Amino acid sequence: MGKSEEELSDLFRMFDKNADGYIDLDELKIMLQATGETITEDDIEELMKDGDKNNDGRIDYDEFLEFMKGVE
Ligand SMILES: [Ca+2]
Ligand SMILES: [Ca+2]
Repeated sequence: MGKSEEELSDLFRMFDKNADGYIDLDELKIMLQATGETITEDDIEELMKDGDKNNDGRIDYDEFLEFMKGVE
């Protein structure tokens, strides 16, 4: 779209893998495996702390809306 929130929502489905509705470290590591670069679970855990604003253990679309600005 390009009008406002519509573009990041396509990326949330891109970041989510099993259609669970949240972005999780298990989902982040699959993207790193597709990328073919060094994989570090502790690095993925640091990404979870930036992504999980409410410390609920999951990255939700609202947590992601702030998160997508951090990663483009
Ligand atoms: Ca997910
Ligand atoms: Ca969360």
